[PDB]
This record gives sequence, C-alpha cells and structure tokens, in this order.
Amino acid sequence: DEDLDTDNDNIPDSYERNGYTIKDLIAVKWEDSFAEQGYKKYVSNYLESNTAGDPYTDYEKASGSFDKAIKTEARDP
Amino acid sequence: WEDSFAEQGYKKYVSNYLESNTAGDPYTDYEKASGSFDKAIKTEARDP
Amino acid sequence: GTKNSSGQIVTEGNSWSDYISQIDSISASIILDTENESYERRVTAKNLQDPEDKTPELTIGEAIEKAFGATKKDGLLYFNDIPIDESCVELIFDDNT
Repeated sequence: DEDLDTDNDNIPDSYERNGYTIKDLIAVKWEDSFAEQGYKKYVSNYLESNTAGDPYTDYEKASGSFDKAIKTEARDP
Repeated sequence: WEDSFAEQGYKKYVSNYLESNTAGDPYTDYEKASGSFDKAIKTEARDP
Repeated sequence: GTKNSSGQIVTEGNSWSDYISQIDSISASIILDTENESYERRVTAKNLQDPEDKTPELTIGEAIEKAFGATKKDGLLYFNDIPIDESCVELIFDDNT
C-alpha cells in the first residue's frame, strides 16, 4: 500500500485520504483518539513533493528536525 | 625498549593510547617519533 | 574548529553565525555575576506544548548545578568554595520570567 509516485517517503493513501500523524519518527494512521494525546492531523499531497513550495519537503517539515527556530505553526505542510 | 639501548644512542619515548595527537602538534605520534616529517625541526622536538 | 579524518582541524567556511539563532530558540539564558568575573550560559529546555519531543528536563537548582561546575556540599551548592544557595545570593528576574 505504498504506491506513492513521488518519493516523499510516506503512505500515499495517508497523503490523499483522511490524514496521518508523524509519531516516533514514523508515519502512523490518524486515530481519532489522538487529539487528547496532543497530536494533530496533517493532510498532504502525493503527486508532488514540495506541497507548499517551501525549500523543505513534507517529511522534512512534519517531523520537526529541520530548523529549530521555525515557529511551530509552520510545522503542518 | 631494551635497557641495553642507551649505549647504542637510542632513547626511550612514552606516549598515550586514548588519543592520537598526544601533544596537540599538527604531527601525530608515529609521524613525530620516526623523524621523516620535517627536517628543520630541532631534534629535541622529536619525543612526543 | 572541527577535525576531519585526516587528523588535523580546518577552520574555513564554518561560521558561528548560523548556529546563533537555533540555540536561542531552545534555551534558557542564565548569567552569574561575581565580584570580578561574569559568566553567561545557555542551558537546554523542554517544551511542554508538543508531546512528540523527548528532551530530559530538570529544575533551576539542578540547572545551576549542571551549567556551572557546581559541587553539592551538604545540601548547599558551592562554586570554587563560594556558597550559592537560594538564600545567600541575590536573584534578578525580568518581568515575563
């Protein structure tokens, strides 16, 4: 179930469908018992990598290990 | 180090194992003992 | 300065400027002022907002113990046989802190 054409390192179904969550540096399906945990939901694209035109791509931007001076509301893609 | 080496003219050197550049020189230990590294170095700077 | 595999170090193109801002996004700034000297350190913190991060955290007494090389002597803290307690010094906060 990994038919992502662009090689942006994620579930293409979780790209197109309901969402996902970066957790433990890995891509898990969005459970609806995650808001009380403090996690959020992100929605992205599969047909291209840099879905916001940032110089950082999707897996670089969700898992915040890319620049620690970035304000945290700029973490969702 | 044999103790019959002083009369031969050789000396004894003592060094370190947990790091390489044991004096902070730009030359390391095997480069500094066997003097094949810079021939303008004064010979008392050969021991590490 | 940074040493490569070649055994020497190289200091070229390694700016300290693009390591400024990152540190000042994550750290708390603690300064000490004695009678002749002064020391400014940055100690790393732990965000409580987002739950994915795992940074080990401590308290301000343990922070001053860890930042400076501070010896715990009999409950007190000592820095070069100078006592630093919660009562034997003078603390200064800015208004937000």
